[PDB]
Amino acid sequence: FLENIQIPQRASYIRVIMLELSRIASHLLWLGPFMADLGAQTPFFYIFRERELIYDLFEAATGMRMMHNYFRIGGVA
Amino acid sequence: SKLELLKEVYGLISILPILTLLLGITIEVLVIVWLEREISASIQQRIGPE
Repeated sequence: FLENIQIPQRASYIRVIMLELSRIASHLLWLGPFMADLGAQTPFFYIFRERELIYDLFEAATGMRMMHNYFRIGGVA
Repeated sequence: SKLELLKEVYGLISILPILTLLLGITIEVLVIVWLEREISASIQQRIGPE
């Protein structure tokens, strides 16, 4: 974004999908543990069962489990 | 004669039923911990202590 290697708007929308899924990746990994801190004793494993699908997504997208190396320089991986 | 005590040496008490209660309560402790570790962590989870 600094040296202006023009990122297409389609790849930009792909990155938007990424970012708005990471919003979920944060919402779960807070609320679940937040439920396990506030007093909600049972739903701990519940939110992990919900999150299981994001694991398959991050795996099949670019990387092993955290989707590592989904951002190259001239676009994405 | 009856110098100190004829029938009162040690033969008036039996410790069988007390030990049966001990065995029963220990077995029931096993049952209840099995109940816990197999129902609490298995409502929406995997099986307990397999």
